[PDB]
Amino acid sequence: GRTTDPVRMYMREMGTVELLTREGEIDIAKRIEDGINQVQCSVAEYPEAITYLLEQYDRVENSIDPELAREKFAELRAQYVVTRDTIKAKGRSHATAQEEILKLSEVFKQFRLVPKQFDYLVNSMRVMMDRVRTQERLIMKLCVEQCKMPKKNFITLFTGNETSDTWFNAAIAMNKPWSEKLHDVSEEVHRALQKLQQIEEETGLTIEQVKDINRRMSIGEAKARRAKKEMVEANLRLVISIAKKYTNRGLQFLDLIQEGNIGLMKAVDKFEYRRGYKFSTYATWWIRQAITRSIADQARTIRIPVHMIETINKLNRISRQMLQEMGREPTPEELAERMLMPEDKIRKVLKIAKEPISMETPIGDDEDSHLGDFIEDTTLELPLDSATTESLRAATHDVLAGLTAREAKVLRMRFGIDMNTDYTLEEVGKQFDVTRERIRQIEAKALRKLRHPSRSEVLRSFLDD
Amino acid sequence: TPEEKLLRAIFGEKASDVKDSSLRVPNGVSGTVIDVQVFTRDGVEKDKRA
Amino acid sequence: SAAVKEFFGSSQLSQFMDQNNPLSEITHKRRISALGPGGLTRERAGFEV
Amino acid sequence: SQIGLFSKICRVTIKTLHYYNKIGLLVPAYINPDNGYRFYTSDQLMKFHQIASLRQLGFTITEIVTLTQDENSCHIIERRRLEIQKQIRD
DNA sequence: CGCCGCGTCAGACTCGTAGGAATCTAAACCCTCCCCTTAGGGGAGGGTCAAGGC
DNA sequence: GCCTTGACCCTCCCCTAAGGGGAGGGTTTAGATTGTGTGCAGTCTGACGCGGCG
Ligand code: 118
Repeated sequence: GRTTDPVRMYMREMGTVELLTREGEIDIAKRIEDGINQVQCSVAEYPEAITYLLEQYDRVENSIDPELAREKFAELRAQYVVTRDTIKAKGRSHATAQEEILKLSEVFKQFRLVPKQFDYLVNSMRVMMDRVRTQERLIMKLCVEQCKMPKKNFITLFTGNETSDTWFNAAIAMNKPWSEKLHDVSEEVHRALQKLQQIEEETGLTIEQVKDINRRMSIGEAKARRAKKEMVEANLRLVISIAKKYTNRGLQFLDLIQEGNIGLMKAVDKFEYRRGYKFSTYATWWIRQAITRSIADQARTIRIPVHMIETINKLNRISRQMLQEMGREPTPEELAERMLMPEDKIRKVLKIAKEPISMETPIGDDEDSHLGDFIEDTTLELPLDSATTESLRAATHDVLAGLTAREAKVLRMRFGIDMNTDYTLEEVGKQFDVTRERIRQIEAKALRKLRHPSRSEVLRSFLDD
Repeated sequence: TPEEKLLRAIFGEKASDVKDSSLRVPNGVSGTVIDVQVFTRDGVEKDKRA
Repeated sequence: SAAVKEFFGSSQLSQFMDQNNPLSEITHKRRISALGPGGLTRERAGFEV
Repeated sequence: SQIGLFSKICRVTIKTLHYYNKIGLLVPAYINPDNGYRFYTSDQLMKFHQIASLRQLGFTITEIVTLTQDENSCHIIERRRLEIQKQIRD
């Protein structure tokens, strides 16, 4: 396309959308709102396996009268306890049921945007619906291994009848030998189908009404999603016009844009058109919040917490005006007196605001000598020290041979020489069954002999450290 | 080290909390001192020589 | 202040003075250079210049 | 009412309210499940008045607790009247 | 087939010195965890000081 | 000489009542505002290989 720049590639794919007018955003928000309540409608007459609000009003048990908070919850359930008495009559799809449960929907429409409370009721069937799905997958991974059979008669009448296994009698009807080529495995089909039939027991309702109105419940959750998408896609110029005042502060342009878009996606989710204000006035807050939060979390090699960021910024703002006013830079005393903090903290803050230098920094007249060439390894031992360590080990091994073997084993155990660990008196006397005190006696013996001048001046040579 | 621990046990000497970081003349150089200057921070005790 | 002190302290034409002689300084203050910002590069100058 | 406004109704610090909740002396009315915020009501103030009234006589926290929830237990008060009568002498 | 445009790769060795490293705005509220405050108590684990039994 | 007592002693960690001070982390904020910007860098010559168009 004759270009490889991704900022132009973005600003080009972003310009194929039109800006909205004051009525466009209102009637987009209206359908965003009514799809999410069409869903809440569809959740209404699902069986008691849902987490329905019977005692959610009691689970929790603008400051509204307690008598108002206790009473208006009695309207809905006062009609609901008598309404779904008709769950039995004429199957599961009775028309009085649709009429009065969409009258419960007439009641339901009153409400508007809410936290994940509503979410946790539709999840009430998530954990239950896909379950059903996956179980009828199991039957299939138990049929295809043994026999091959055309799927569009079987699964079609599977969708249709759901009364009993009598639809398998529709498999032999065409009189081809693939009818009962299956042998000794159909009880596994009956296994999984029977377990989902006891799932049907706990639900009490057949699958082709639950999935039937889930087909229309999925219409609301998609029709809200699509309107949210085209409410987001029409406002990207706002993000791009805000995020151009945060440049040269540690992030690149497209990073700031992709941080602003995640805030716009929340301003779209929290909007309320009834309050009468435009969309820009509410969205700018979330856009700026996202960009500001990402500048303080990224964009430093060594990360500083947010409270220290605000302290640094405040001290910069004070020193600017004191420099404009005095004509000089103020000493930390003149900053402590006005910032009203203890001077040691003002001295502590002033060290934390420096970014590490690159190891490729050219140092000299040329550019073949770098800063990283003159950096020395500090954790190495000098060879004079290695030789000294080995010579001292040999000298000690020679002096430890003069005195008794049993009387040197105790020194080896007591100072840990040639062993994996140091030991204590009682655990050494464990193997000697000698008293707590005799060990100390023989140690004061050995250490008294070992400094007699017939022996000491070979080891004394080392202690000039 | 264990061996150096036994050395300290025998001859009784102990080290201390501070290390020597003094400024020295580099090798090969031999000169006469002609000037000294001391710069100390505001809020620090000035010393006899300063 | 940043733009001024960066020029006076880290430029390529701002140089540590040569101070062996009187003549060393007189000569350092009269030198003319073709390198620097807006000038040639050592590797990419030809024979004719 | 949130903790910051209730702290100005009673003229007491916030760390004091946190401590009293930890001890079990003054428990808020409602605590947010996910945030953890504390909300108070007027009867909390009627009880804080009693707490301060008891605290003005020199009792420590355990006896104030034992005094508020439990039976009258009059033997603790006069027993305090000796610890003051002695203390003055000292 | 042939010419031209355009993109990629290369350009001697060893020594010296030379201080510091360059713009750049959020504010109110809540929570939990960690250490601090007097003047000593209490224990755990590991050492030391005379005295004899043999 | 080769062991057993009964005293003594030391350092290190955790504890007391009623909060105080701070570090480091979470959340929202409703008049409107709808496409970058540096007062850029662009700056060498020679040989070679491949694609795109006549
Ligand atoms: C410079 C420019 C804007 C703000 Sb603000 C703001 C700050 C304090 C009190 C009220 C408003 C802001 C908002 C969210 C995140 C970061 C900063 C602000 C917001 C919208 C419109 C105009 C200004 C601050 C400094």
